Amino acid sequence: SFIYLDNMAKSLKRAGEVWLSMAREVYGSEREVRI
Amino acid sequence: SFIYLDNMAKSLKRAGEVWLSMAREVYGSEREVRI
Amino acid sequence: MAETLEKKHERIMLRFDRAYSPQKEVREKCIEATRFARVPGGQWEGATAAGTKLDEQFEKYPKFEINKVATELNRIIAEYRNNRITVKFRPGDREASEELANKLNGLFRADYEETDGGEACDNAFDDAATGGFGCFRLTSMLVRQRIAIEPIYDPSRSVWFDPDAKKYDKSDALWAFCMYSLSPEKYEAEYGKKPPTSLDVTSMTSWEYNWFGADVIYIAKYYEVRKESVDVISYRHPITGEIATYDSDQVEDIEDELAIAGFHEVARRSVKRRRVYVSVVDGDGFLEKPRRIPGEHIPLIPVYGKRWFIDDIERVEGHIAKAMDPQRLYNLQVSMLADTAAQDPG
Amino acid sequence: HIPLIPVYGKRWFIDDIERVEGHIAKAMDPQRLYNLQVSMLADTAAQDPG
Amino acid sequence: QRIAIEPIYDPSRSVWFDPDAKKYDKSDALWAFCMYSLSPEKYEAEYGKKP
Amino acid sequence: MAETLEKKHERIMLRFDRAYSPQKEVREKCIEATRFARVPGGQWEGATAAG
Amino acid sequence: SQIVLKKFLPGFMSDLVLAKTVDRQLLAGEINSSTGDSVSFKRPHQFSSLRTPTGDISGQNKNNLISGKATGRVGNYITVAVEYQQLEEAIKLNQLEEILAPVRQRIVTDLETELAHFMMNNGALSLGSPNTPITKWSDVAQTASFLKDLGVNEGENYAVMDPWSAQRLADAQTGLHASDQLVRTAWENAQIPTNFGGIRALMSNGLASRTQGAFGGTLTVKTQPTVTYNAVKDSYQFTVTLTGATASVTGFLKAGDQVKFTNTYWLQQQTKQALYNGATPISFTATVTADANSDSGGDVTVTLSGVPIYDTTNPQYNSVSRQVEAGDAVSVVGTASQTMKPNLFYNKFFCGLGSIPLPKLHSIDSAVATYEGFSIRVHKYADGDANVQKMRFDLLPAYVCFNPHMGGQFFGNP
Amino acid sequence: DQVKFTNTYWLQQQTKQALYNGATPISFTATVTADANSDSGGDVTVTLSGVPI
Amino acid sequence: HQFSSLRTPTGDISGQNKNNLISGKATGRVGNYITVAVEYQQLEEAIKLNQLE
Repeated sequence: SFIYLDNMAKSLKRAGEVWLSMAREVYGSEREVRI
Repeated sequence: SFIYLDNMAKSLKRAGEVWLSMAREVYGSEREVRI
Repeated sequence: MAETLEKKHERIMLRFDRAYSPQKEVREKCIEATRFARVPGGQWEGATAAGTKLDEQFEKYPKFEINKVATELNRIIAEYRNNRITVKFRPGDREASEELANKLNGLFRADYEETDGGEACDNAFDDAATGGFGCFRLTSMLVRQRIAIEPIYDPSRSVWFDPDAKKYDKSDALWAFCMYSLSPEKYEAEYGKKPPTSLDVTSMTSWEYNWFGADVIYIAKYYEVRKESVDVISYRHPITGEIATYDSDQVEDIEDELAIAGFHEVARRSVKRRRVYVSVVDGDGFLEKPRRIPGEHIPLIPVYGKRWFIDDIERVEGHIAKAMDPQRLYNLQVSMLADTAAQDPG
Repeated sequence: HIPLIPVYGKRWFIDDIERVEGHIAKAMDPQRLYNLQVSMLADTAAQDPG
Repeated sequence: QRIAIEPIYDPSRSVWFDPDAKKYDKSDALWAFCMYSLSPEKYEAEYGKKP
Repeated sequence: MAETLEKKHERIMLRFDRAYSPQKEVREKCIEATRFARVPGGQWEGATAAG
Repeated sequence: SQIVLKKFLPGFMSDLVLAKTVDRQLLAGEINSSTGDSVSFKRPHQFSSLRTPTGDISGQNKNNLISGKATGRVGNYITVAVEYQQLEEAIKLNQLEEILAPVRQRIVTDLETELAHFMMNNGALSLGSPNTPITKWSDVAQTASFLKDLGVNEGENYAVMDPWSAQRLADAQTGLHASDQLVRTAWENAQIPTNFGGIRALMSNGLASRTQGAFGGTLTVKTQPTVTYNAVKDSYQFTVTLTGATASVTGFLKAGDQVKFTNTYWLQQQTKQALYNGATPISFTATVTADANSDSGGDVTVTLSGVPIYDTTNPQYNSVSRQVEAGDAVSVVGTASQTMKPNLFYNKFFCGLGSIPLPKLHSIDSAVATYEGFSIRVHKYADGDANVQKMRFDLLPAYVCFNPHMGGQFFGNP
Repeated sequence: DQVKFTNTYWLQQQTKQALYNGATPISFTATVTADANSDSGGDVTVTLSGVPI
Repeated sequence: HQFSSLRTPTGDISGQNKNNLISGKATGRVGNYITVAVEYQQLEEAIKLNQLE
């Protein structure tokens, strides 16, 4: 089952990339300002 | 017997969600006020 | 320019045909493998009604089924379900990257848990391990806005990509289709009852299967990626950070800014940006007119068991295909021993 | 929500139809062939004792 | 008022869902059915004997 | 608008037929498996009277 | 010469517009096990006024109270049955699914054909000459104008025509002068709009056809019929005998023929005033219900649908100007024995439709098939020791005619 | 070549009703498949496509 | 397939006839090869045949 799990991981990587690209337009950009 | 127990757990999750949805109308909403 | 909507529809139909033509014999094998592994009578399909006259009758051959190819598939599925994996964000070498990573992978967990992420992942992995191809979807729903994860059912006959994409994740794709079945009552509930229902034709299934329900209508979602000119407005109010560039969608009147904390400054630089549109179509026309979705990539995430590129065609394989012949030879051997033994008892 | 909670042993979606499976279906044919073998041995043996 | 959990007997011939639902938990369903058997005496006990 | 209660009943009946038609052969297999596993004479059903 | 495909070739199919338009609300689940084999509805009441200078009604008669009825009954069975040799049937035909497809549509087509026959047999109104087809815009607007003229408001009005007639009307739209959407749609798709002339116009290919029936001679009535309200308060049908016909002809008048009374005119039902068709008054007409032969002496006795009520003790129910009496002159529209496809126009509350559920026969396997809201009971049995299995399909409809004066046939006129 | 039969009409196949293009019914027609020749006596035999069942 | 129906007040078809399963098939056939053939000498290819594609 190793190859199936590796393919699942590499698909989840693309899913995470798509989510990261999509989230900027929904939740807004992040800025590091507290001082 | 692993698949049957996993499916039972994922059914219990939906049962708990339905119970949580129902409980607000029967027992009332909860608010954190003691101070 | 294709000004009319009718001119835009036959182009979509031609693209659908071009995407369906090459990947036709692979999805057949995928569906056959899934059916052979799961459907109770699916191991004898293709010869279900077979027999001889046998003294002016039509007695059929006994066709016993002893499924022995599903044990390893079940073991693999249980192995996955015992140790599930998800997306994790790693920090970088910055003073504040840790908090950013924590916020990002808390938001992702919140999106995953309060939606159908687990069901989608389980279904995709099951389809990939059984037939060889799985998929799930990443959409946005209004709840005031949220990102949602949804499952896709029957990926082998629902998802069709641009035939020019060759990568594993289909990053280099310009359009895609996502088909799903529907009922006449729900078809009338949405859209309108005025126009009759026309459904897409694929001639894909019904291959060795008995069909009884003509109450299914096939509708597809169509995705496009376009490069368009957009005007970015740089509100350069010095207070609380100065450099801030925004697109033309949010305006001082559309969004209640009223120049309270914003200076108009420069608003003439026009730049090309990558945008994605979604539409709902059928065999007749547009059920829903195209609209842009908030992202940059096609939100379809394919899952494969084993994938290779051999001759201008992407080929996939699961865990059932390689053992079809020995199993269906074993079944025939068992049946031919059983009837012969039952012929002459003593 | 609808207050009905379904439970499945194994569930799949194959051709616009949800299909389920338990733990007895896959072994029906061997069992009912074993039964026939036992019966056809028993009567044949009881026919000619000595 | 109280929330109660009750069993369903013979689910295979009693529970029927909207054919448009495809998820495991049938969240995307709009209607459902649930049968149970009854005796004429208990049918008359509740409801009415006239019909 | 289905003002009358009689108009609301045949709609329910049609919905029941629509829900029962597709999931008819799977539940038959489920019931057959349960009967084959539990009922004492259920392993020979279909040929009980043969000679 | 051996290998065959497993998918059948496509065939020919009609269309269903009659069922989707008629009233399927009032008569639905009413003929149950308790009602019996027939059920009836009520009728509205009408009143008349007495005009006196000082308000004294002692001498005159106060309005009486008479109640009418409209009965609906069940029809015959729609049964299709086949037999086969199962060994040759199961050669490559899996699960007998191929028989299912062309039998439900056959049942539906037969039901719709019989419904059209009933509708044109019971309709009373007629317009234009049967010979002339529909070629212009007025040929459709006349139906809506007539229906509005009679005074029907509560409901929706529909008109049905064959495919070719729509094409001729569509060509007129192409020649319009200022409407861009209309001319573009007609030029491209050859589709007329939904509302054509104020009436919901529809197109159908499957439409029942009829023959005229040979007649000859100046017909006239010999005996004054009874058209009092009490006699016809339940059916709106009356019987009349004619003279001046041919010597002896069998099938003198077929079912659906229109008989027109020259000197008796229609009335605006509420105001009780005569109807004027622009240049001539509108004459009364009736429809033949059953086939009538002619005997020696040229006397034809026929039953007509639609009554010219002129009751003298109940003036409030009048619908025609004068009472039909002996010696009146009548005529039959059309030629001797031509056959044509009539075009129908009707109100919503003209004909009803319903279905009676059928229980499963004991100890016989069966199932239910649905097709455009119709439930078909399929039964299978194995009678005979010759390996002859039999399958049959059933359907039991029911019809009702509410008011004969709210529909009928129409053609074009020159 | 196409041969038209004057006194037989097409039928709406499902409803089995005759066809009428206004006031003139549609006539059945066929097509010649192979070349035919006429001999003495004016008799010609030809094979046609489409049949009047 | 095509069928015919019956009309009966009660459904009694005990003494009537029933539709049979008359089966017909449509046969398609192959045609003739379409061939294009050319030839040339080796010397012509060596010294004269350029831009052959």
